[PDB]
Amino acid sequence: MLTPGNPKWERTNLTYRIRNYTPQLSEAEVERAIKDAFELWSVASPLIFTRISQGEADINIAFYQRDHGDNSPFDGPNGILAHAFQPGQGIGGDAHFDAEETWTNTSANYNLFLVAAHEFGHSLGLAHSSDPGALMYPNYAFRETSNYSLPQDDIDGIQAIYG
Ligand SMILES: [Ca+2]
Ligand SMILES: [Ca+2]
Ligand SMILES: [Zn+2]
Ligand SMILES: [Zn+2]
Repeated sequence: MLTPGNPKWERTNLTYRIRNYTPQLSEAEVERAIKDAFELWSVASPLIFTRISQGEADINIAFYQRDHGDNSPFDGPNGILAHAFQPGQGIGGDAHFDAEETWTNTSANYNLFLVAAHEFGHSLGLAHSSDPGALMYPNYAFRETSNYSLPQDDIDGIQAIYG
């Protein structure tokens, strides 16, 4: 499902920056979750993601609580977990995570890798899917992560935008 107006990135080598972290995972564990979330999309498209440690990146990633400057506030534990902006300059592409969640790398609610993988779909121009097996389904569901691969519906979706 592709977003109304089909916003898409014009370049396929995009940068990202992790602006801050969550105390419930090590910094390394957050960096891995994020790296692997991008790689899912990279191996199904021509997109190549490059991390930068400082300065201005295409996709900023941050953990924030409640009001955090973009007029879409987070809501405390549970409920909304994260959100992401469609491709564009500035805030476009960026992905925010609710700092008040329990973030994990386990089956326990909420696996950061899974949530980030979903948000980056939005960052790249995908909408929600109605397929309950799709990563882009609106509601979180745990799936095994140790050798995770994009569900077929999400491959279909990114290929429709980027080939
Ligand atoms: Ca951006
Ligand atoms: Ca929340
Ligand atoms: Zn936000
Ligand atoms: Zn979503």
